Amino acid sequence: VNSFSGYLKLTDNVYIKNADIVEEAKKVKPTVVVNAANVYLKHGGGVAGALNKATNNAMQVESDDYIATNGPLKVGGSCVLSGHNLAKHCLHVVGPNVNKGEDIQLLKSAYENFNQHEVLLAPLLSAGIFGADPIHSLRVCVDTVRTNVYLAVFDKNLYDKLVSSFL
Ligand SMILES: Nc1cc(NC(=O)NC2CC2)ccc1C(=O)N[C@@H]1c2cccc(O)c2C[C@@H]1C(=O)O
Repeated sequence: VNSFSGYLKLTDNVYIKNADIVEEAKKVKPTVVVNAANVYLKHGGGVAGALNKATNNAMQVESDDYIATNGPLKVGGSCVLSGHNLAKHCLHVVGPNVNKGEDIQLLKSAYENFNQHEVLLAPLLSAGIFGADPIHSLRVCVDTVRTNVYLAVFDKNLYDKLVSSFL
């Protein structure tokens, strides 16, 4: 038993809810919140800019030190950093950005990072300003992640379409 509330159960291990992932993180304080990161950990917009804003830019300060030491991530890759005031840890995961021409097959590799954590609060990878089809992203999530994932979908219209179209 965990503290996530109001989710619809899609499979044995995947749950979904129309929710603002920022508000959901502040309320649950999960062990892991997933960020929709880019390879430079430049948290400008979408899910990343919102999570970073909620940390009063501390996420960006930590991220800049990470990149100065380690260099950029790979598309499909991840790193674990602090969750600041939102979670114990933030798993920064880089899904492919269709608006940069990146290979959508990298979406499965991106979701594989979630399997290193028993429970996660997450957005749909590559959705939103990353340009992929969120229905496809949800399908890859369900077919790739084996650990317990609580997906937060900001847009109510999309959530209903995601729910109403799910096989
Ligand atoms: N830019 C944001 C900002 C926040 N939250 C705040 O700003 N919270 C502050 C405290 C009030 C949450 C989500 C977002 C955000 O980009 N969503 C995206 C989106 C939108 C429409 C269609 C989509 O496919 C997607 C994929 C993303 C998602 O929903 O995962």
